[PDB]
Amino acid sequence: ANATVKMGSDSGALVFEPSTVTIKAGEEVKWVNNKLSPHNIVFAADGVDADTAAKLSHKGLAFAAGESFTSTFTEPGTYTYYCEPHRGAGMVGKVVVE
Repeated sequence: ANATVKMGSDSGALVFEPSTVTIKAGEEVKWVNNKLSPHNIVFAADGVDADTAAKLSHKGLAFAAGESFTSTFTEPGTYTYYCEPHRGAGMVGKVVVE
């Protein structure tokens, strides 16, 4: 049920809080920009859902504290996402929607 997440943990670590979450089919995740900017949110397209309507873009960007992008999904299963410029540093995660 209706989630939110903060990109850039309160400790200044390049991770989104929560970096793993559980909502059910049709609920959302309304993530915001909070630390060691910039930040990004791109999903992997794990099944048949339009991750391309639940992610920023492999070029979208959150550079100022408080910026945001929102995502809403309904294909029962779990889908992966990450931050392009921080992928290799650990700014990667997995959402669940059922």
